[PDB]
Amino acid sequence: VVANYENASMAADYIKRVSNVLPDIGIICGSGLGKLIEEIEERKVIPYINIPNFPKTTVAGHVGNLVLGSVGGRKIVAMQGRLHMYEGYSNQEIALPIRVMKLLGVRVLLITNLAGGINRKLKSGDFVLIKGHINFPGLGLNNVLVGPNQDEFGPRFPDLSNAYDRLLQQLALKIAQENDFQDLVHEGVYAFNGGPTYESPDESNMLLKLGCDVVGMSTVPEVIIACHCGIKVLAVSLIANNSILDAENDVSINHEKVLAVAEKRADLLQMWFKEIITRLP
Amino acid sequence: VVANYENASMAADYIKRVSNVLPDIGIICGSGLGKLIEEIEERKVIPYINIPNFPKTTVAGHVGNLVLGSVGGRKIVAMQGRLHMYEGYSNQEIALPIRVMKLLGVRVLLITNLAGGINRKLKSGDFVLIKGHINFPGLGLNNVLVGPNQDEFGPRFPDLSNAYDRLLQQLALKIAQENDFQDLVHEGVYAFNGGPTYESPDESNMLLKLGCDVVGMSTVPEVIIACHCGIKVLAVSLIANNSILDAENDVSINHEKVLAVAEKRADLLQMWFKEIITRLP
Amino acid sequence: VVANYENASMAADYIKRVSNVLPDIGIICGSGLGKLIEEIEERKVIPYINIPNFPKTTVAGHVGNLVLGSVGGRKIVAMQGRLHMYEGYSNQEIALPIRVMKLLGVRVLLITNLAGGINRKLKSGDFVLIKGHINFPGLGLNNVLVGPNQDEFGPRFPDLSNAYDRLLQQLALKIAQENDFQDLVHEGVYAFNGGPTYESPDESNMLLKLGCDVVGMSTVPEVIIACHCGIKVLAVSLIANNSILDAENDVSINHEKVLAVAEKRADLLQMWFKEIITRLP
Ligand SMILES: Nc1ncc(O)cn1
Ligand SMILES: Nc1ncc(O)cn1
Ligand SMILES: Nc1ncc(O)cn1
Repeated sequence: VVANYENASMAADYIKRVSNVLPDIGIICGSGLGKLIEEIEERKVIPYINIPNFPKTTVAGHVGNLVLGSVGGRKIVAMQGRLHMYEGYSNQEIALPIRVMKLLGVRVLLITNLAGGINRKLKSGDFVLIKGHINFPGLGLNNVLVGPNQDEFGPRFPDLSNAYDRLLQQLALKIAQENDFQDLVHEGVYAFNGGPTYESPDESNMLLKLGCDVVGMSTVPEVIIACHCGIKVLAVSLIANNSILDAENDVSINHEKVLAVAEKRADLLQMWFKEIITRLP
Repeated sequence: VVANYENASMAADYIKRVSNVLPDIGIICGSGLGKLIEEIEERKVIPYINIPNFPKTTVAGHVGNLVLGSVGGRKIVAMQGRLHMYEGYSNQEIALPIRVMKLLGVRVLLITNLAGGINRKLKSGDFVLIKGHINFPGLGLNNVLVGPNQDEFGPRFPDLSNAYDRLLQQLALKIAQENDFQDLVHEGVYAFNGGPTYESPDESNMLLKLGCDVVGMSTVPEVIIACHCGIKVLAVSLIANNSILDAENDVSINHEKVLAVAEKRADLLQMWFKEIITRLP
Repeated sequence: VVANYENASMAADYIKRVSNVLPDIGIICGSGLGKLIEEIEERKVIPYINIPNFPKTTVAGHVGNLVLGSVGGRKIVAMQGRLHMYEGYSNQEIALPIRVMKLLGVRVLLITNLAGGINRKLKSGDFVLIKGHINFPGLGLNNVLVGPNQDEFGPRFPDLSNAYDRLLQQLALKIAQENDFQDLVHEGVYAFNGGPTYESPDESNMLLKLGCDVVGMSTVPEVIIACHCGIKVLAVSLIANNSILDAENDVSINHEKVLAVAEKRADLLQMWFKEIITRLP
């Protein structure tokens, strides 16, 4: 199923009939960082499997719902169970949910993820406001927009120079200062590693040479689809480890360690993004 | 349809029966740089859709013709409407037209493209004679030759050390001097970005670190297929902008700007390559 | 055919019924480096085409056998005719033979390959004990584990920090010293170039900047599948040329030159790995 105008409209039609919510904000939460989705008011949960033309996710398994409702008086839509390209999903499957958000009226997309630290000033538990990216799949002919262009949504050759909105990064830093945890907030460049293997020690050393501050396996595909169709983005990474230090000390990383850091910061991140939603222009 | 010996011979058979032209020179022109194709004498236009085994291009749309005729007394064949891998074409679809050129007797392939400037000595409107490349898709398992080797055309493991003929670069520079625009002519290394997104600001900073002089979304796949089957190549890039300066100044690039630069240089480039064809050994 | 638990068990069942050998060591030999497979005692040769669920290799052609028997008193299994991803094989086809080795009881995998030299201290004919890698396909969304995870074999997000066993590198160096050819033995980082084109001169210059010591077109996919399911690996590269020197001198490389170096070192490498097998803990 192609992520074209007709197929996305069919999905959005079903969603409208069921929810009666017209959102202008969208949110995609990282693994272990989805608690805010349980605080949505007057909410409506829609499993992907019931939405026309939505991708099939049974092979991967686990939760997959679209959740609509109110937060801080604002109308939002959330992806509960996000799609990763290391699972084998195609460009079309990743893009369609984002283009459905567009047809529903979304103008701002907030994203969180877990990532490894490359910059030496980064430690486990820090936050990184993403200001740019290095898209290794894109350079290597696996860009999320490879294929026919869907002209109704955006141009053939999009410019990514302003994909990470400056004002939204400023508003997020301001809230960190009002609550006195700005010491945890950095900015940096995000490198996209297709995955699913964690970056090797020598791959981490390479990324340091190339000016990368963090590395992860998500986010960039959704950012490009949102920028293509004119949606503003804020993306924040939670640092689970510093891969450069681990390589120098012969220390390992694993998913169990990643999720422990997520649990330690989940509540502060929930509080942080709830206020962001409330304060959005 | 595979780009094998049998399928390419079928296409070349049709072309011979229709044109009566046996060319030894081939040309692939960049976007907005195809005016010379309208100056071909005693010409014959063949739309791709009528040639057996030629790839289907209706989804992408726009012009797609093979044009044969005479220029400067030399017999040539031109691709009017070239195939880009960011459209979703397979390795086999990109390769077959080049291997048809081979069976028709082509020994020299001239190529032009539009690209972004990485080297700080490059400005909008300059020309770059390509002397080598960095093939990011090739490193990442999307090389144009991934698949079974077609032994009739070339070896399993080709050497690209002489893919960009030295003498042809010299002849092109000589003509620039005779007409006194050598101040516009550089040489440099071409980085292949799969696309279709323009290189991001931080991707441009990375390419500077790696020794790249220009970046574009084409050319390298055709060069590799031509080098595989023993065809000499000259490739020239037209610089539409300097991506490093744009990143430092927070300036954008877009297709509308690219085509404006193409229009400003199209006539000088036509004059330039017409003489090259006439002067080829 | 997916490289899942059920399909791999079917293949291993056939192999058990035919050989009566239960190996705990596996070996994959590089091109021109397979002579040791002719020295296997009480051996049993099984062509891939007869083993259920094994990948089809007729298009590529050439030898493809699984060989079981005894070496130095140890029980081994060998892949005679290895699969390269530049031929067009899928992730599933590359992985299944390795996961069959696992179900047969393999705990150690020994691998040899031919590669180009990037580090300036490397010359034609040297050996390189691989201690890490840079996986360009993996960064670019062509990792061998892209797809659904086969939970019975390993985790979703494996850590590659210890994929190249330290003790095995030490044992291999020790044997080189006992026979007084340690002057040929280096250690270094292996860059994975998808291929099948040899690295271009400017790609070699890039890899030097990035800290790569050697470059080749194999090994990394098998290493990742073995590390995923808990198999220890030793990997050794034979250097056929120094790509940096060749680029500075405008010298070419080709397969004929590669195989000549392989012939010159094949007997010493056979002797070397026979003792390694005998001395494994
Ligand atoms: N901690 C971590 N490291 C790498 C990565 O891709 C995700 N998370
Ligand atoms: N001006 C420009 N920049 C990048 C590119 O790939 C093409 N053209
Ligand atoms: N000699 C050589 N060089 C490169 C390569 O990929 C294999 N062998």
